[PDB]
Amino acid sequence: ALAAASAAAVGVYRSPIHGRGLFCKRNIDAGEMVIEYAGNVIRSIQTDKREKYYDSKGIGCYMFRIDDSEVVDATMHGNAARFINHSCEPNCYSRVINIDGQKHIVIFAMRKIYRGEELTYDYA
Amino acid sequence: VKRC
Ligand SMILES: Nc1ncnc2c1ncn2[C@@H]1O[C@H](CSCC[C@H](N)C(=O)O)[C@@H](O)[C@H]1O
Ligand SMILES: [Zn+2]
Repeated sequence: ALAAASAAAVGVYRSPIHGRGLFCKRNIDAGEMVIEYAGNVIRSIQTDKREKYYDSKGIGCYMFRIDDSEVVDATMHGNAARFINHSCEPNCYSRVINIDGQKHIVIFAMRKIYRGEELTYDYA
Repeated sequence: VKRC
C-alpha cells in the first residue's frame, strides 16, 4: 500500500496553475503509485445536490468523476490528492483499482517526477 | 474531473 509513503512524497502548496496544487517532495519513479484520491463513492445523480449543499455552506467542493454514474466525493473525507490540478500535458493519470473488493482511485506517475514539480493529470 |  502507500498511505504511509504518500505523506513523505507529496505536499500541498500554492500553484501557478490555479489555487493550491500537489507538489512532489522527493523524486517519484515512473510507474510508482503516488497517492490515492480519498473519498466516498457516491452516485453521480447526487453530485448536483451535494454541490448545492456545499456551496451554500461555503465548503469547497472536491469531486472526482469515476464514470457516468459514480464520482468520488472528497469534500469531507478526502486527502491531499484533491488538490491535484489539471494539465493537457500531464505527468500523472488516474486508474480505478480493486483491492479485496473495493474501488479505489489511485494516481500513478507517467514519467519520473522531480522534487518541486507540480503533479497534474488530464481531467476529460 | 473536479466539480462534477
Ligand atoms: N489546469 C487548470 N487550469 C485552470 N483551472 C484549473 C486547472 N486545474 C484545476 N483547476 C481548478 O481547480 C478545480 C479542480 S480542484 C484542484 C485544486 C484547486 N486548485 C484548489 O485550490 O482547491 C477545477 O474545477 C478548476 O476550478
Ligand atoms: Zn492544457
